[PDB]
This record gives sequence, structure tokens and C-alpha cells, in this order.
Amino acid sequence: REIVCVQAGQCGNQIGSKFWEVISDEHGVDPTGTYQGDSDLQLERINVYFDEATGGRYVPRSVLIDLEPGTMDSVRAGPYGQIFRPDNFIFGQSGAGNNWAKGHYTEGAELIDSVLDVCCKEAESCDCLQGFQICHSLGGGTGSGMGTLLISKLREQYPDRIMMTFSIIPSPKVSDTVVEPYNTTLSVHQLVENSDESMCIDNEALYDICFRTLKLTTPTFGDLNHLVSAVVSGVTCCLRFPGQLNSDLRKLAVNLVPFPRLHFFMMGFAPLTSRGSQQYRGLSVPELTQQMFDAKNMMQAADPRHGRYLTASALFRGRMSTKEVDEQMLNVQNKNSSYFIEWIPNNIKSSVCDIPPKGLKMAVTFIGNNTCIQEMFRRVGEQFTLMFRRKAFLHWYTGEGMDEMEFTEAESNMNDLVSEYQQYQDATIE
Amino acid sequence: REIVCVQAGQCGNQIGSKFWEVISDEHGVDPTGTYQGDSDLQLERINVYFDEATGGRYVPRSVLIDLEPGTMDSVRAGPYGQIFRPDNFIFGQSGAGNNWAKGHYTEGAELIDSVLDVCCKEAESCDCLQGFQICHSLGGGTGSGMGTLLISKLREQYPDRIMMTFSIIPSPKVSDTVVEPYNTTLSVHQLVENSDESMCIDNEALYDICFRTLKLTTPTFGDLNHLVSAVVSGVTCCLRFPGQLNSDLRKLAVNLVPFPRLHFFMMGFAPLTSRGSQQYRGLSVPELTQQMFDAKNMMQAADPRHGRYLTASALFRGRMSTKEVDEQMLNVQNKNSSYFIEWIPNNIKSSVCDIPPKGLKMAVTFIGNNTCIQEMFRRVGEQFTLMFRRKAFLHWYTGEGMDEMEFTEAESNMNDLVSEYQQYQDATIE
Amino acid sequence: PVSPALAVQQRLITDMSSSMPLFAGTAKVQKYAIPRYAGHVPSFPRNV
Amino acid sequence: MCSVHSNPLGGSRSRLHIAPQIIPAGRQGSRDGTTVRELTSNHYSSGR
Amino acid sequence: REAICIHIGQAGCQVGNACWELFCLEHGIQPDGAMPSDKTIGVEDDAFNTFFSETGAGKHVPRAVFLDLEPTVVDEVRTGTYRQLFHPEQLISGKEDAANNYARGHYTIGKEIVDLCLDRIRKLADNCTGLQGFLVYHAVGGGTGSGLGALLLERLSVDYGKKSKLGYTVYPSPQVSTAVVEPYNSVLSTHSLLEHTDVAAMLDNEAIYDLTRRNLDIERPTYTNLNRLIGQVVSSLTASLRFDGALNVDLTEFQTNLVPYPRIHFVLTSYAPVISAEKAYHEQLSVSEISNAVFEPASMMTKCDPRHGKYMACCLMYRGDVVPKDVNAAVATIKTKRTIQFVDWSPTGFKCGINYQPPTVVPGGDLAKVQRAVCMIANSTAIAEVFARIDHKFDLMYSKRAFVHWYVGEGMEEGEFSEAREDLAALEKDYEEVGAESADMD
Amino acid sequence: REAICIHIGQAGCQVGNACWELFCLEHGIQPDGAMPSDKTIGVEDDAFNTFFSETGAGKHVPRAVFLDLEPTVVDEVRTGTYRQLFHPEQLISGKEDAANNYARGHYTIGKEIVDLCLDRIRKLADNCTGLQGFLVYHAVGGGTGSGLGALLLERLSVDYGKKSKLGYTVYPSPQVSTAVVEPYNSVLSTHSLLEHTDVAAMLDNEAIYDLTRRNLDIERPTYTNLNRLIGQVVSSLTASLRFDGALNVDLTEFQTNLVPYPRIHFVLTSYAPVISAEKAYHEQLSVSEISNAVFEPASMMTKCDPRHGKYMACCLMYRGDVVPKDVNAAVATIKTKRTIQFVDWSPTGFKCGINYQPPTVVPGGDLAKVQRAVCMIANSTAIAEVFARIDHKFDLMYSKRAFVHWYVGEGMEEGEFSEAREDLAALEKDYEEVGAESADMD
Ligand SMILES: Nc1nc2c(ncn2[C@@H]2O[C@H](COP(=O)(O)OP(=O)(O)OP(=O)(O)O)[C@@H](O)[C@H]2O)c(=O)[nH]1
Ligand SMILES: Nc1nc2c(ncn2[C@@H]2O[C@H](COP(=O)(O)OP(=O)(O)OP(=O)(O)O)[C@@H](O)[C@H]2O)c(=O)[nH]1
Ligand SMILES: Nc1nc2c(ncn2[C@@H]2O[C@H](COP(=O)(O)OP(=O)(O)O)[C@@H](O)[C@H]2O)c(=O)[nH]1
Ligand SMILES: Nc1nc2c(ncn2[C@@H]2O[C@H](COP(=O)(O)OP(=O)(O)O)[C@@H](O)[C@H]2O)c(=O)[nH]1
Ligand SMILES: [Mg+2]
Ligand SMILES: [Mg+2]
Repeated sequence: REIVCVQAGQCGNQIGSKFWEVISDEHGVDPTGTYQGDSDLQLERINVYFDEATGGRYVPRSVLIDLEPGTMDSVRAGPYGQIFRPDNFIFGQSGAGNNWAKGHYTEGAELIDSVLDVCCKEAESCDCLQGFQICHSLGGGTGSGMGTLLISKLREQYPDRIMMTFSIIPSPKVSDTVVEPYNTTLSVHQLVENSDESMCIDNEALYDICFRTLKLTTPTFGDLNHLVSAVVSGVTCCLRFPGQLNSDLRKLAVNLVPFPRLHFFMMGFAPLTSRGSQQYRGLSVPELTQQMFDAKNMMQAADPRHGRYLTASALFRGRMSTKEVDEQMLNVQNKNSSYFIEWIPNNIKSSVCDIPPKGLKMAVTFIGNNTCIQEMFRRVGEQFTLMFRRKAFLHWYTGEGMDEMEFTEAESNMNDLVSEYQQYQDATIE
Repeated sequence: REIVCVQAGQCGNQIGSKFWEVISDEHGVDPTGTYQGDSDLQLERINVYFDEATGGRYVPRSVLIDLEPGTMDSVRAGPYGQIFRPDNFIFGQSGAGNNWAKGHYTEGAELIDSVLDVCCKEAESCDCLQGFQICHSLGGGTGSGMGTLLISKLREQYPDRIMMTFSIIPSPKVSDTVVEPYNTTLSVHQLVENSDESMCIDNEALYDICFRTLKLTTPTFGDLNHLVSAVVSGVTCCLRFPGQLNSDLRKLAVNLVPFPRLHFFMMGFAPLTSRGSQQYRGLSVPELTQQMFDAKNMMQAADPRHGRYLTASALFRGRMSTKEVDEQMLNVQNKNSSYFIEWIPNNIKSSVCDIPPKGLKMAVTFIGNNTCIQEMFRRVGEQFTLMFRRKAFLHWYTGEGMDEMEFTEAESNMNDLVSEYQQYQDATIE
Repeated sequence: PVSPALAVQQRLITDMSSSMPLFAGTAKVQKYAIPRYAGHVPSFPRNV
Repeated sequence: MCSVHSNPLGGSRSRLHIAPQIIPAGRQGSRDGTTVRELTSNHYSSGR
Repeated sequence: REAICIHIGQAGCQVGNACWELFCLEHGIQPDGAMPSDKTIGVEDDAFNTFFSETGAGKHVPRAVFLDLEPTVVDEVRTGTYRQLFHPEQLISGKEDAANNYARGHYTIGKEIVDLCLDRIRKLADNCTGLQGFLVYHAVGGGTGSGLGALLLERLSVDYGKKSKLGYTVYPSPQVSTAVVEPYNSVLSTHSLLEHTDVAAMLDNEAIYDLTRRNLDIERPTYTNLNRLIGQVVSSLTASLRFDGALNVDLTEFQTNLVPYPRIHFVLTSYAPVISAEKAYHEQLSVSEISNAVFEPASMMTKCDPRHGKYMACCLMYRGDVVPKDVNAAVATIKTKRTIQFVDWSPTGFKCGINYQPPTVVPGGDLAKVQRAVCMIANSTAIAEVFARIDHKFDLMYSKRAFVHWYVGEGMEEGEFSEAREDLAALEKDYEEVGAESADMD
Repeated sequence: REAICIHIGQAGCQVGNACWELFCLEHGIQPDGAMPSDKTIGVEDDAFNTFFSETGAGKHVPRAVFLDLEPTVVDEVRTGTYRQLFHPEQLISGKEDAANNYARGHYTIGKEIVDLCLDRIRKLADNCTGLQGFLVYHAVGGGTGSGLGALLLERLSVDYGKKSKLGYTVYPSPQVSTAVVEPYNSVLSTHSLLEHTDVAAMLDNEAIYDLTRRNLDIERPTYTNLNRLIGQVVSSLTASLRFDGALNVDLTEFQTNLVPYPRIHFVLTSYAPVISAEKAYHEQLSVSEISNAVFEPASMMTKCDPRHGKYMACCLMYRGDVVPKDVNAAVATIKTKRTIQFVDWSPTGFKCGINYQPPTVVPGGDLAKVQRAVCMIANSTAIAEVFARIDHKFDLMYSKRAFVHWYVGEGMEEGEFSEAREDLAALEKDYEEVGAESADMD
């Protein structure tokens, strides 16, 4: 059951580089590609993310796309960069211009055929293909436009598989780009139709995690991309190691999504604690559960106290009793009963995996489906409405060729998604 | 079962020198002519291309013809040049002038008796004679005109054997000679009547092979002539080594040609891959089969996606299972079923030979009969019609003595060949 | 004994020319400026 | 002084190089030992 | 990757000398164009390629042309220290000046020289594989800067099309002045510049004099100081192309982020740690203080007061040892301030850049060595006051046709004055309308 | 393999001195015909054979004749430095000149000298085993070059027949002029030359003066410079016979590829890296740059503008370190250009040649030393403009019989003027007809 990864744009390529560092470390593959692991359990599922090249070597099944090779040259220059297959690097000769329309219509259609050719060559080699995994930001230009274009092409070519995306979305506070609302609105319009499940991360939440929980004095993008690589590598852990109650991406989708449009989820990882304090308190399921539901450990700006949980899932890694897991999830559901939607008799799914990440006795990754995501989309729609009434920068997009009707359609679709979340949040039974 | 080779003109003599380098290497023949091989498998079929001279030596059964000795003096100075029999070099005293009529009618009839005398001397020495092999360009002057003259004489004298040609044809983008359309049209007119099998190469396709697949920074004509010598020496491999499913030139013709005019084929050779990439991908029958049908690996400018395969043949060299070959050819035929002519139940022939070329574990050469060859002939006919309406350079040919009716006959015959390909492309069962 | 330095290469061909007297008063013969110079250049050895 | 030219792009006859002391101008092309038989025959470049 | 520099007239060539001295010193190219033969770093990085091309013997040569109608300045370049760096064909000089007449440059004299310039630019652009814009340096107050700048930008805009053209332009100062006819030349220049430029950077000599008096302690400045500061600004904007960094910014991103409507493309420039060597060892220089500095009116290099307008977009370039968290905290602190106001249609007002290469120190220079710097380019409605003052000076002179007979004799119709004055009046009205705050509630 | 050179009159002999100087320096033969003992070869070689024959004692002697009616230039060759190189019988000189009269050369004086020339050419042709053409150098503006060149070409064409004859011809410049009667002599020469030459290459001194002023930095050029440039061109065209290469080119393929109709045999010539030593080290000289250069009118050696016509065929000769893939990419880029146009009946417009021997540098020369060069010969309808101005000058003088009594006294009927003028009128009409698009497909 193998996943194919696609990394798009600067943010996507850098987070992908950190992801492949974490996964290569967990299976003990040297940066030359040589296996140096110390247990057969590492080798028995290496096929899930790596293809085997001749005479011992392993190569990672990933496609890298960007419009200027600067990012490609930086990742190729990195410490593990050599592992990537040379034919898998695709780049153009001119930038997205931070413009969605340029990235989707002019330079996108020129290169896109070569990306689908590489993805098909990689997909048809698998004996049985599981879903695709894509990392990109929604606020950028080539990330948003080409990511959604490629998602549309892969959904046309592989409609029966799973489509998974990890996406960075603009903070309400960190303005890194002036035209963020347009790119975000058009990208969410593409994702809600095309995607099967989409995960969203706010840079502000990673900053608050680093400063308050880890008390880091001077965080850098390496730390944020390490936290993201930790959750990304954690969601797939049950696919590739034994456990007492196995789980799978399709089983996660079936248990988390009640209706097909409600597929946007929050993520969390629990045993974050500073190196000084960890010696004074041992890890245990009550402690993991307490960190797991604390909003301080959640990677979105919206707070659970303003919404209700439709469903949640916890995947535990490590040697632990199932009894403690069962009683913690029952006790948390009973004690905080008002924040869980009442027409579902049990909202939490649990999963247990035997192999923890190195250096931790136990770990859990938490995925939550909460209606508070509606506040974020409302904020993006507000900034779009303020900008659109005055045609603030529209001539660039119209010069690329977009019809203005696209902007009103995308705004209407985002507004209906926010309305649908609000309607299921405030529904009642008499 | 021995073949006699003829090399004509500059292109033919240059490709031939490299071919005989490759063949002398494969059978372990020293440039002095002494056998120095290291397995009986090399010696037991040496007769196929070499005759044995007294006290050890072997001599290669080839006739070299050209109108000016410059090429012969260049090949004689080369590292293997000494092996060739002195009496086999036939040359005149003035050039072809890039004119078909000159090469065919004035110096052709002057030299042709001495070349035919040498070819008969070589043929009547054989205990059983297999087909002739001819290398020439169609765009040149002495190559096209005198090559087709000699072909016509050998077809008169040996009508029951097979006549096979490898031929270089003008690129679609840049001409090397102004009068190329006339020489090409007249040569194709001669070949379609006389030949049994004709192979075509575009120099532009070899440049694109080198740049895209091999990523060579500064390719030279030596590389292109090595690719051609590789395919030429590969087609005959089943004639001269053991295997699990033997094949033969006549067996190839019987399986490839549905109707006697449809005998123009595309060629490819598979394990082409750059020195940087080679560490990343091991050889296997699925990989070879996937690369073998990629139009990137085809040595003509026309692409299969614009046509349909009538028939194809694959010759495999190496120790491999028959199951993988048959099931791969079935899977490729089933998945791309719209590109195969439906009134033939199985379009691909396979053949397997035990002995690969030295330093490769396995290799395949691909021969394809595809209707997209019609675009090349149509393009040449267009350029001919533009030139012929204005008598652009015709006085040279008429001054040698040609009647214009030859030009109108050759144009009509090429147009009928294009029509026949188009008719078989769009045929249906009804 | 020609050195491989740049300036020596630039001026060696000019030094060996067979029409040296006809270049007097032009921009080629002024070793202190790049060619196609615009300012005045003397044409007498006492001034040069 | 005269020398003998090399033959990087082909050829078999010797050629005469005139006045090697004068350094030629223009860019020298990029060259490498990568040829087509090194790629089509030397699959044993790595002994893994 | 590549950029081509075009230098026109006296100010543009003199500023070019400072630019190429600086770009040489940052890369390490000797004045004769040869890389140091004893240097063996081994990592022969490609960063020069943005500004230099190789001959193949390892000499470096720069992607620039020098254009002048008088010989003297180009002859100074030909006889100076950098003689061997430039190709002699690149240094183009005419016979006689445009005599402070826009009409003389555009109609009479520049028309003969212009075809050589286009042939050189074509020869440069053919030796490129990812050209991403033209940089042009000129002053609009003088004759050759006005006439050849308009004619050359028009021809470039027809021939090259979509390629971007970024100008650094020295405008006539609001009370310092050098020639009587400056208003006429500036109006006629701005008429052509409106149609044929993608971003326009605004400079006033009085601001750079004030900046050198207040921050540096120099009582008696001269043009070499101003030109070195301008060179530093250009190096800051182009550094994003040349070195590794956290948040890169391609030249097309400037146009996308800074220009809301196609005429509103005139931008202000400022630079933060302009400081002397004696002060530099008494103070720490953190991110938040220099971010607060670029917004202080003591920092601008154009004589305009931003308190009289509203910002539309800001682009902040950080170079050196900076961490994204300090940039984010600084921008959020700026956003909190009450004396900084953005137009209500621009909620996401900021663009950020972060580059690892610290600013270079020049051997004869007067700036201290510092580990970090920030540079700002910003679009603001305050610029409308500069045009209003040029137009008022034009109206005073034009009421009597005070000098017009020179222009009409040298080839220009009198009608062209009224057309240009009405076009700049319409530009003033555009800046009035864009700055309107309206309530859609109706 | 072999070629025989015939030099006629003053321009042809003076260009011959530069040609044989160059061919000596390329092979390494000393001026006295003895190969130095140090110029050894690993293997025995024949490349000299195209231009030299050995007597067997190891002296070299060249396959050329020098023909003149005045003694002075041939006596200059006899008393100069190359005295021992030429066979003394080969250097034939008369008593008195043809005095700018075509009639005097053709009818009166050349009739006495022509049989010695034919005996020498026969004596040369008997000492050959693969003669493959004649190269002829003359000017059509003077009397003996026109009259004796025509008479000798007529005799060669009857005696040798089908063998090819290629002429290098100096035509009267479009505004520089040296004698009054140039139009009459050029028309009357061209009438005979039309029937009896296979390709004629046209040169104008005004173009080589422009090239030496513009590209080289020579203010005061003289005939030795022009003759050295012509010698370089001839060496480039004949290099395909003498050295190893990827795509060789025999003299008969030129005639087959360049001439569409038997009268349409006048061709333009150009040479790319004409450059000075100081400019040559500031710039790379890639294949695509010199290919783009040869199509620019700044590269041409004849004063005509090809933008006023259509190309029918081009032959591009590359010598030196060039690889065919760049030639193919360059020609495809040229084909893309919109200011280069081919007649629609000539779709495959190009011929290529590639030779490994780079161009030689001559010690007293003015060209830089370069690793590669390209030379072009091309057929274009623009040449019709060159004939029209000569015909207009002929019409101006002939309307009043301005000089005819000289020609009539030396033996010519007045009718011959009208015949030649009508033949040139028909040549103009041929160039009008060939360039007309064929669009009557219905
Ligand atoms: N910063 C700076 N400004 C300059 C410099 N030289 C001139 N200026 C200013 O530019 C304006 C004069 O423009 P010029 O460059 O002299 O005009 P020009 O290009 O020479 O045009 P012509 O006079 O016709 O030759 C005045 O405002 C000067 O103050 C300089 O070297 N540096
Ligand atoms: N390029 C070049 N042109 C020359 C040379 N010598 C003469 N000419 C030109 O050719 C024309 C004169 O032709 P000439 O060669 O002098 O005539 P001629 O062959 O001597 O005929 P006669 O005067 O009768 O002896 C003029 O246009 C001269 O400019 C030369 O050495 N090089
Ligand atoms: N967490 C994280 N965010 C990044 C990184 N690089 C850029 N970003 C953010 O992503 C947004 C810029 O998008 P970008 O990747 O440049 O879009 P692109 O131009 O299409 O590649 C801004 O919000 C940046 O703060 C990184 O390495 N890590
Ligand atoms: N692949 C290859 N093509 C060649 C070679 N030599 C010439 N050609 C091509 O063949 C055509 C010229 O034909 P040529 O052999 O000269 O004809 P000939 O004059 O009758 O001998 C052109 O398209 C050349 O590009 C060679 O060594 N290899
Ligand atoms: Mg001035
Ligand atoms: Mg004379």
C-alpha cells in the first residue's frame, strides 16, 4: 500500500525535505541510500514510501515542481538532497509572479503535461496504489495554482483512489503577501470539489506552539517544518508497522467525514514538552489525553471552545494498554459532553501502534473535525470582499485572461461552505 | 547463413566503419585479423559476417563504393581499416556533385560493372547466401542514385533473396542540401518497387535522443553512427547465437509486412540512459518494455500517438523468462488498445536470445510498422510540389538527360503510397 | 618570448602591423586609452 | 614556431597549428569524456 | 537571473560608476575583470551571472551600456581605472549635447544615435536565456535624459514587449535647482514615462542631503556620497536575485504587489542603518528598531512627507542575519501604530523579504559595517504633492511662453505643452480619486 | 583535389600576392619553396597538393599564372621577395596596357598574348590527375581585366568544356569611383561573363572600407588590407578541399546548389569574425552569435541591402571548432526571424559545411586570432538594384555618345553597346520575374 508524494512551491518543497529527513531517519536509510537499520521491522514495509534501486539503494517516490530552480537548487544542495532521483526534478524558466492566473493558465499548462507523465510513470510501477500525498501553501502563486491544477488532473486520472493534501493557509496576523485573499479563495474553491481530505496549518499556531509549549528562544522555519513533518509522518505510521488495532487512510475517511463536503480537519501531536521538565513526569495515557485535547497543542488559530466536534481520531504509537486508551476516551467524552455533537453516540475513534518514534516511550497524533474552521474561512471571505469591491489589483489577473465571473463564483462557493458548517453547528432535534 | 554488406557514399561508409568495429569487438577479432575470443559461442558462427583467409585471418564480407576517395582514405587510416580487403575498395575520379542524375546515369554506368563483379565474386563464394545489407543516405547524390542502381541490379540477379536497407532521410526542420526533395522522391520510388524492408532514421531524432535521454553536452556524428551501428548489429543477433525462440530476417518479414507495399519501419534500442541516472534504476523486462514504446526512444520525428500500429517486433537478448515477455506484450496491447489495428488479433512478435552484448545484462531492439510514416512522405511531396511547379533547379537533371515524366511518375507513386497508408489507417470491419 | 598576459595579447598584433606610420594621430596608437577614443592624440614623436 | 593540432571532434590526419604563442580569443567550448559507448556498454561503471 | 543595465546622460553614468564599483566589490571581481588567481574557494558559484558574462579565458565583462551625447564623461570612463572592464563598443558617445532641450534630444540629435543603442541592446538580449528586466538610470531635468530616455523606452517597449522596465530617476528638487528650464523637461519626460514604465522609483537630492546631514555627520557632502547611497539601494533590491535566502522576491512580484492600477506605479525608497563608524559601536541594532526607522520621515531619499497621505502597499527587504519572527513582530508592531494609515481597500498591506547576505563594506566608504539592514519600497498617495508643485512651476513659466521659441525652433509644436500639462493634471485627479474612502452601505 | 588559379591585371595580381602569402603560411612552405626540416609529419600527407606541386628535389611550386599587359606589376613580383617561388615562365607580361579600353584588350592587344596563356594552362592541366575547377581573379572596371578575361574565359570554355570555372570579381562601387569609363567596361565585360561562368562573386571596395573602419579601427586603409581579407575568404571556401571535416564541400556542389536558372549565377559574400585583437578578448564568439552576424548587413563585403529582396539559396561554411548540433539550432533560429525572407518556391534554403581547421593568423595582419569562423555565399534578388545603377549611368553617357570614338577606333561596332544594354535589361527582367509569388492555384 504505497503513497506517491508531490511537493509544490517553496513552502511545499522545504516541508517535503524535512518530511523525507524524518522518514529516512525512522527507517535507517543512509543519505547515500544504503540500508543501515537494526531491525527487520524497518525493512518489511520500506516499499510503502521507497522504491528499490539496484545494488542495495533506495529512492524516494516524490515529484518536485517549481517555476525557478532556486528552491530546487537549495533542496538538491541540502544534506539529504542526493537521495532524490534526478529525472524527478521539474522546473521552468519564469516565475508565477505571485499571480494565481499566471501559475494556472500561462506557465502551468506549459509544464503540467510533463508532471502528469512523471506521476503516471511512478504510479503504474506500484503493485497496488494507495492515495497520493501533496504538500503546498494556499497563499502563494505557483503553489496554489499548480497544486490545484495537478489535483484536478490526478482526480480525473485516478478517481477511485484517495487524494490527501497538507496545506499552509494565511495567518490573520502574518501578512507575507498583499494578494493572499484572491489566491486562497480560488484555491479553496478548487479543493472543496476536488479533494477527498485536506489538512490545514497556520504558521501562527506553530509560532505559539514553539514559544509557549517548547519555550524556544529563537525559532526558525526548520522547527516549524519539523513539527509538520512529525504529524505528516505520524498519520501514515499505522499503514507501515504492526499494532493491536490497525487503521488505514480510507478507514479514517469513512469514520471522520459524515457528508462529502465536510472534509477539512485539524491536526495535533501530544508529547511536546521541554527537555527540562520531561524528567519530572512520566508519559501515560491520561497525560497524553490531557495534552491531546488542550487547545494549546492544536495547530489552528480557531479555538475548539467556539465550536463543536463532529468526530475525532487518535492514533497511538508505543507499548501501552488498550484499557487506559478506552477509559480515557470514554471519560473525556462524558466529562466535556456539551462540546460533542449529540446525534453521534461515540465521537472518538482510537488506534494503537506498537512502534513509537525513536527516543519517545509513547506518542499519539490527533486529528480533529471541528466546526470552528468556519471562522477562518469567514476571515478570508471578509478580506476578499473588502478588496473586491474596489477592483484593488484585478487588472493583473484579467490581463492573464481570467473572467471576473470566476471571482464571484469562488466567493459564492466559499460563502456556501461557511453557511453549511454553521448550519450543521447550530442544528437541533425536537 | 551469411550476409553481404554494401556501404555507399559518405554517410554509409562512416556508419559502416563503426558497424564493423562493433561486430569485430563482439566476435573478438583483433585488428590484425587474428581470432582472440574467449568462448566457442563467438567462433561457431563467425562465418556469418567474415570469410577466412589463410593462417588465421578473417576478412569482412563488405564492398566499399564511393565516387571520390576522400572517405575511403579516412576509413583506411582508422584503427580497424586494415581488416578490409584491398580489392573491395572501388572509387572513381570525380564527385557526384550532389546530383541524383549524375550519380545514377553518368558515373554510375561507368563504375557499376566493377561493383557488380565484386558482389558476384562474393556471392558465388557463399555455400548458401542470405540477404544483402545496404547503408546509404537518401538525401545525397551518389548514395541515393548509385545505391538504388546497385540495388536494382542485385534484385535482377538474386530475385529470390531478401533485400534490406538502412537509410538516412531528411530532417523536417533544417536541410543539409537544397535539392533534397528530388533525390528523396526518386530514391523512394526505386525502393518501394525493389526493396523487401527499409529502415529510416532522422538526424533530428538522434539529436533529441542524445539531448533528452543521454543529456550529452556536445554530441558528435560518431555518437549517431554508434546508435545506428547498435541497431544494425542487433537485428541480426538471433541469426548468429542460440536462444529459446529463434528468429530470422525472413521470419521478421513474414510477420511484419501485411501487404507488399507497407514495408517501411521505425527502429529503437532500449537501455539508453545517462551516466548520472544509471545508479537509480535497475534493468528489468517491465522497465525495458515501458521505455521501448516511449516515442522519446524512437529514431524518427513522427510520433506513434498520431497513428496506429499494424505490427511490431521485439528481439530480446539475455537470460530472462518467457512469461514476463508474453504477459508484458499482452498488457501493453490491452491497455493501449485504441492504438492497435483491430482486425489483427495480435500485433507484437517476440523473440528471445541467450547471449546479450558484452557489458549489458539484457537488451532489446524494437521494429515498428506504424501509419505515421505517411506524414514524412506527405511533407516530402509538399516540398517537391513547391519546387517542381517552378522548375527551380531542374535544368541540371534534364541536362544529364532525365525526362520530366520520371518526376511525375515518382510524385504519383509517392502520393499513392500515402493514400494506401491512409486507407489502411481508417479501415473498419463493417 | 610573448607573455600570455591580456594586454600583451591585445597590443601584439598592432605592434607588428605593416602600416604603422599610417596609424599616427588615431586612437589605435594611444596605449593609455581603450580604442575608439575621442580626445586629442598627438601625431609627432616629440609630442608623443 | 609550429605545432600539431589535436583531434577532439574527429578526424585522423595531422593538422598544423601556426604561431602557438598568440593565444586565441573567444570562448572555448565545454568538453567532457562522456561518449556514447561509455553509456551503451559500460553498465559495470559501479560494482554495487 | 539576468538583468541589463542602461545608463543615460550625466547623472545616470555617474551613478553607474558607483553601482559597478559596488557590484564588483561584493562579488570580488578585480577592476580589470579577472577573478583573483590566488583565490581557491572552489565553490565557483553562479551568482555573478546576473550581472556578468564570461569570455572563456576567465575575464568578466558587465551587462551594461553607457550612453551620452557629450564625450567628456565617457572619455573619463575610457581613461579611468575600469578601462579594461567594459567592452569598448558598449561605451557609446555622441558629438554634441542636447543643450537642455528635450526637443533637441528627441527630434534632432538622439535620432541619429538611437539605432546604435538598439543594436547593442539586441546583442546583449541575444546572449541571455532568462532575461527578467531592464534597469534604467537617468535624470528627467536635463535634455539628454529626457529626450533619449523617452525615445529609447518607446522603442524598447515596441521591440521587446512584455519584458519589465524599472527606472531609477533623479527628479528636480523642490527648492534646490540646477537649470532654469527644469519644469518643462520634467513635464515632457513624465508624459512619456507614464505610458512606458512598469515601476518608477522617486529620488530627491534634498532628502539625500538631509539624510547625510542628520544620520551621518557630514556638513559638506558631494555627489560621490549620494551615488554610493543609490548604489546601495539598487544592490539591496537586486540582492534577492543573487544570494540564498528565506523569502525571495522575483522582479515580477514587485509589479504584482506594488501596483494596484496601471498608472499608480510611482514609489518611494528608504534605507535604515545608514550610520557612521563612531556611533556603530555604541548601539545594538535589532530588527524592531530599524523597522521603526524605515517609517520615520528622517529616513526617506525622496522629499515628500508621508504623513499627508495613505499607504497602498509596502515591500520590506531584509538582508543579513535576520530571523522571520523578528520581522513578523516588527510588522505587527508597525501595524499597531496610529500615525501609520493604510487605505481601507488594502487589508494585507505588507510584503516581506529575508536574505542572508549582509551589506558590503566599501574601502573608501563612509558607512559602518553592520550585520543586518532593511530597505523599503512603498506606494503612497503623498507623491501627488510633488507633481502639484512641478505643475504650478510650469503654469508660472508657461503663462508668457517664456522660453518656448527654443523648443519650437528646435522642432516641437507648441501644442505638445498643453497636451502634457493636461495629462499630468489627469494624473493628479487619478491620485485624488484612488484615495477616496467610500461607504458601500448606501 | 587540384585547382588552378588565373590572375589577370592589377587587382587580380595584387590580390594574388596576398592569397599565395596566406596559402604558404597555412601549409608552412617558405617563400623560396622549400619545406623546413622541422615541419615533420607523423604520417605522409597530401593537403598541399591542391595548391603546390613538387619537382622531386623537394622544392614547392604553385599552380598559378600571372597575366598582365603592363610589365610593372609582374616585374614587381619578379624583383620582390617571392622571386624563387613562381616559375619564371608562369609570369607573363606584355609591353603596354589596355588603357581602360575593353576594345583594345579584347581585339587589339590581348589577341597577341592569349596563346601563351593557353599553352601555360594546358601545361598545368597535363600535370594533374583530378583537376576540379578554375579560380579566376579580375576586375571588370578596367580594360585588360574585362577584355582579356572575357577572351581567355571563352577559350577555356571551348577547350576544357564541362569543367567548372568560378570567378571572384571586383565590381564598380556605387559612389566611390576611379575612372570615368567604368560603366561601359563593366557592361561589356558582364555580357561575355554571363555566358561563360558558373558562379560569380561580387565585391565592392566601399564595403571593405566600411568594414575596416567600423569593425577594425583603421582610419586609413589601403589595398593590402582589402586583399588580405579577400585571401582569407578564398582560404575559407577552399579549406573544404584541404582538411578533414564533418561535412566536406566539393566545388561542383556549389554550382548545383546555388544556381536555380542558368543566368541567375551572381552571388553575395560575407565573413563573420572580422574583429580587432582588443575587441576579441572582451567577448565570447559562439556559433549562434556569428550565425546571427553573417545575416546582418554590417557583415557584408558588397554594398547591397538584402532587406530589399528575397533569398533563394544560402551556403554556410563553418571552419574550426564547431559541432553540427549548434549549426542546426542556429539555422533554425535564423529561419524563425521575420526580417529574413526566402522565396516561397525554395523551401530547403540552406547548405552547410563543417571543417576542423581554424582560420590562420598572419603576422602582419589586422584580424584577431579566433577559434572559429563562418563564411557565407548567398543568392538574392537584391543584386538587381546593383545592375540598375550601372545601367542608368550607361544610359546617361550613351544618350550623347560621350566617349564612343575611342571604342570605335580600337575595333568595335557601335551595335555592340545596344546588344549588351539589351542583355542587361533582360537580366533585370529575369530578376523581376523570378521573385514574383505564384498564387494562381485555381
Ligand atoms: N545625484 C546626482 N545628480 C546629478 C548629478 N549630475 C547632475 N545631477 C542632477 O541632474 C539634473 C541635471 O541633469 P543632467 O544629467 O546634467 O542632464 P544631462 O543628462 O547632462 O542632459 P544634457 O544637459 O542635455 O547633457 C540636476 O537636477 C542635477 O542636480 C550627479 O552626478 N549625481
Ligand atoms: N580591392 C582592390 N581593388 C583594386 C586593386 N587594384 C585596382 N583596384 C580597383 O579596380 C579598378 C581598376 O581596375 P584595374 O585593375 O586597375 O584595371 P586593369 O586590369 O589594370 O586594366 P588596365 O588599366 O587596362 O591595365 C578600380 O576600381 C580600382 O579601385 C586592388 O589591388 N585591390
Ligand atoms: N512554515 C513555513 N512557511 C513558509 C516557508 N517558506 C514560506 N512560507 C510561507 O508561505 C507563504 C509564501 O508562499 P510561497 O511558498 O512563497 O508561495 P510560492 O511563491 O507559490 O512558492 C508565506 O506565508 C510564507 O510565510 C517555510 O519554509 N516554512
Ligand atoms: N548520421 C550521419 N549522417 C550523415 C553523416 N555524414 C553525412 N550525413 C548526412 O547525410 C546527408 C548528406 O549526404 P551525403 O552522404 O553527403 O551524400 P553524398 O554526397 O552522395 O555522399 C546530410 O543529411 C548529412 O547530414 C554521418 O556520418 N552520420
Ligand atoms: Mg550634459
Ligand atoms: Mg593596368
